[PDB]
Amino acid sequence: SEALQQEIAKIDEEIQKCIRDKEAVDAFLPAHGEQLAAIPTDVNFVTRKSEGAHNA
Amino acid sequence: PIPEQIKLIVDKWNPNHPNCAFKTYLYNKVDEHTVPLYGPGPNEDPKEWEEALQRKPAPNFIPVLCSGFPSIVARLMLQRRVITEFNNKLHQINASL
Amino acid sequence: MDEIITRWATDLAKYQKEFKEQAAKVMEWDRLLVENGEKIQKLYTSTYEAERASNEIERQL
Amino acid sequence: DEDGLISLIFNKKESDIRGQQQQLVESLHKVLGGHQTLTVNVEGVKTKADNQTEVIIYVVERSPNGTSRRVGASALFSYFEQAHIKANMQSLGVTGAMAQTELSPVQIKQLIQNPL
Amino acid sequence: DEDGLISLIFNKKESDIRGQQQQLVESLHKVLGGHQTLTVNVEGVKTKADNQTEVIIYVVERSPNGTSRRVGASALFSYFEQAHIKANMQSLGVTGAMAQTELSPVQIKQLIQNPL
Amino acid sequence: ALFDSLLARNKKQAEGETALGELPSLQLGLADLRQRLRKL
Repeated sequence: SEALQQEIAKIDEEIQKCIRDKEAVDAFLPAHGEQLAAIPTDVNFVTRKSEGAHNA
Repeated sequence: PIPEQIKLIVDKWNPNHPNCAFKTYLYNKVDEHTVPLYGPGPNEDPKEWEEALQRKPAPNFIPVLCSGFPSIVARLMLQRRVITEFNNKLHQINASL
Repeated sequence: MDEIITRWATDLAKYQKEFKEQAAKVMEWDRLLVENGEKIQKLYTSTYEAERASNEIERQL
Repeated sequence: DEDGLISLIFNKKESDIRGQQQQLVESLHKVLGGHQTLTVNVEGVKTKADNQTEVIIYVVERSPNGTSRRVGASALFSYFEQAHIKANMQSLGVTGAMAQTELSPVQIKQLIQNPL
Repeated sequence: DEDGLISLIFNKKESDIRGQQQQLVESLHKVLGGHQTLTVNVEGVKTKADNQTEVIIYVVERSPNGTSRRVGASALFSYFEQAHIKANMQSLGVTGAMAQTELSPVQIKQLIQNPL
Repeated sequence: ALFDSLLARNKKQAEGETALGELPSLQLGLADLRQRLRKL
């Protein structure tokens, strides 16, 4: 039962250690998401100011 | 059938690619004439590679192997690294305008 | 001992179904990034043009 | 990129940064390996909040022929973001870093294809 | 640079150079100070015109621990171009000299900033 | 900044000057303007 009970521990520990990385992904998303969503609004804005200069 | 499921689960949660079950491909853009390069590596099934190249969104795109979570983290890392470059260039444009 | 394999497999499928979503989201974000990038370049061109034109008008005046 | 400027955010008050600037600069020199062919220079120091300070640096590298030039910003940033180096930086109070170079689309594509 | 080769042009016929090579080599040794820690070696002799001969040399220097190595070409050229040494060389019939080392841009910049 | 430049241009427009012909034009709007549009 030793090798088994140890193996299950190591395995479940590794999986849990992987899920920590999964969580690490989950954590770094919303911020980056806002940052990303910010972009199209600016380029869609700067493109407008350019049109202003060109019309000027 | 017990020590098979266990080994298969140990195989699923792993970067060795024995049916990793975290197999998704992301297309990285690369201008010609660099398409002939890339060129997978250690444990790439030409099946998956070609099947990725098959449903290609647009030319000059090469698929990229995302096995599990550190890879998607890395993809994010790049995405930020380019985020900042984008904002910078955009601000340059803004300033010149 | 089956009650452990059940947990393992459930967790596996559960987190797989989520990892797929994350990856998909990342892909969509990439698409957004390049889609905008093209426009950024267009802005670079348009801007350079504007710059040159303004310089010309400066020369004219 | 040739100007080699890296902005660092420190979780320290501006007065503390300036008060021990010699020590801070040498610690950054040590993080880089401490060789006499590298010299850390402070471009600017700016308060950002009560306990947040931005410190802009560049690094001058000397060649065997006595020539000097700045380490490119991308190259320097790449060094500082390596996991071991980042950890050492965090021990000095660094909580973030930024380069000014606006990467090309092909550079960005390369970073996304090979995030490590 | 480690090969230490310096090409010298002499305003002498090849037969004259070869005919008195022992004497020529010792005179070069004297120009260097004549110590027993320096040895002038002839790498090659080539006619260039009726009364012009190229002589390629290097200098082996011995350390206090018995170790030997060639004097670097840049270092040796720097010695020979010093005004006093150049004049002595001209008295032996030397009308020009060249090192093979292709200097770096930073080295070249340093030489231009400090031509003396 | 486009509409802004449209205003600015249409602002500088109806304000002088000594250009040998182009005097500032009076602005209408809304009620009179619709009819002025229909009378096109």
